[PDB]
Amino acid sequence: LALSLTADQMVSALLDAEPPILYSEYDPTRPFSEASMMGLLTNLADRELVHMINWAKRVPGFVDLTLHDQVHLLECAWLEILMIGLVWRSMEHPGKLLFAPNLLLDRNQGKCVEGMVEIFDMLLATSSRFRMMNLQGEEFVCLKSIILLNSGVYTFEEKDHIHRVLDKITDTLIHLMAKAGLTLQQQHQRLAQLLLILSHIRHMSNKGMEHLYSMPLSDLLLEMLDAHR
Amino acid sequence: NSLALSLTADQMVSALLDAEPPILYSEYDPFSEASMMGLLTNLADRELVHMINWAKRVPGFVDLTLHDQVHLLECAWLEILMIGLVWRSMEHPGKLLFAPNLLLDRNQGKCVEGMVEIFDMLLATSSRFRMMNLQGEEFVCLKSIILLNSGVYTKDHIHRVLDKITDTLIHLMAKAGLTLQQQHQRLAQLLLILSHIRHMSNKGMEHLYSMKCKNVVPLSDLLLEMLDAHR
Amino acid sequence: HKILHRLLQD
Amino acid sequence: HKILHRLLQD
Ligand SMILES: O=S(=O)(Oc1cccc2ccccc12)[C@@H]1C[C@@H]2O[C@H]1C(c1ccc(O)cc1)=C2c1ccc(O)cc1
Ligand SMILES: O=S(=O)(Oc1cccc2ccccc12)[C@@H]1C[C@@H]2O[C@H]1C(c1ccc(O)cc1)=C2c1ccc(O)cc1
Repeated sequence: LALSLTADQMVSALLDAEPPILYSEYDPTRPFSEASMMGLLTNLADRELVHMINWAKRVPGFVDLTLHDQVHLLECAWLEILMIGLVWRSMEHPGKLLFAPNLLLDRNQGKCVEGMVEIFDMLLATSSRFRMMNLQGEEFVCLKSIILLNSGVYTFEEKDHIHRVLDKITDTLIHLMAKAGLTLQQQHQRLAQLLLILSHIRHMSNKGMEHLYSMPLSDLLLEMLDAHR
Repeated sequence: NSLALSLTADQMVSALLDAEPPILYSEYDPFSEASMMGLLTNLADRELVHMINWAKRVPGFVDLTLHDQVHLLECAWLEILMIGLVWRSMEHPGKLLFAPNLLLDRNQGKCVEGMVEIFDMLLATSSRFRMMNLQGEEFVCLKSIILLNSGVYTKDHIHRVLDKITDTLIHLMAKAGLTLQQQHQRLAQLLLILSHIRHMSNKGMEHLYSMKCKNVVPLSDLLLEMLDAHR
Repeated sequence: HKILHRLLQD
Repeated sequence: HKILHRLLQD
């Protein structure tokens, strides 16, 4: 299935499978609390998890995996996928994290929560890095589905099929850069720069997960968080 | 201006291979909880001294301020130890070659609570490099990338050195006969493994600086300072 | 079993 | 005030 698509067909499938930008329950009057900001982030992420689950089903090659493998990949990478989406939404807003169209937070809002400002800065630095790189939406959807298939492929044959899909997404990335007028050296460099960022997204997820457990979470977030603890 | 950018690809490879740290030996002597903790702690404590002198010989690293050098090493030191362990264990499937006189498997990681999970992840990485037929020239490029990349966001000079190492890796794969498609495919495969190596380091660091594991063993002051960096 | 397995198989 | 400073300078 996924190995039969072309690069443009790959981009077309990923772009159409994009989840929507959900809104928050933020009341600008209601005073800021680290319980309210937590609840606000928690209610948003829990609703985003429903769209992410149905998004993963539309990722090429994901349905071919067993139900057990689909569970494992989403359990390991759900925060990574949420973060890179947040980072991508916040590109045009320097110094601000766009959790929702009605919820823009900067550094000091992250101070309202203990130990979250350091992760805010890493998210801001990642968003700034995408801004300087002029990251395209076709490249973002490629990176986000790479995270889905890669973040749990060594934590489980069936893993061999995933690597063939991963190579297919790499062909798709090179196809986009070559179409952007980049030279062969520029294509390889930009490809490397993009995948090195996933190492940082992994670092932010592991640190955020470490703060997440040792917890007002939802029943879905608890079952996702339990997979890391 | 930095000298590392004026180097060629083969000059980059040559300098990286020449800076390689030696393969150290463990103490000579079944392992319990504390004995395996003491053996691995003593080995990693001695490797760190060779790693610091190895880092100074990574092209472009010396051009950093002394603070930037300290910060990169504090962030990536366990990642660098793991990719070395994973590299040494390539020829020994199912076994981790910590030292030439210290080969461990899964069951030996069982006498330390929580260490089996990361042994399994390390064994999977080593078997992954083995099935990819990872060459030494590729290994020294990945390890230096880990040194420069892992602490780059917590500036412009590091990224053009990372670009330089990327040119080197592609130059190695083209020299090996890989086609254009196989080149960027293999490049992506090696760089995605770095994400897993980062993951193992985070999960492994989490046990290290836990107050429980912190009080079982005489951790060296150097190992404590490297540990406190992940406050 | 899990809520995740629930939604994935629907 | 840090061992890493000394080893990086020696
Ligand atoms: O790394 S975090 O900053 O998480 C934390 C970091 C540090 C302390 C924390 C304390 C409680 C909860 C989360 C903490 C994570 C990224 C972003 O901020 C957090 C967070 C989140 C917070 C609470 C949740 O229940 C779920 C997600 C984020 C988020 C949420 C949704 C998005 O679409 C994007 C990002
Ligand atoms: O990820 S670990 O397993 O981290 C741990 C370190 C210490 C205790 C742990 C307990 C349970 C699980 C993990 C633990 C780490 C990888 C490898 O095994 C550990 C470990 C180590 C142990 C003690 C230290 O003071 C420093 C390093 C390893 C190691 C040491 C040297 C190497 O060259 C390569 C790897």
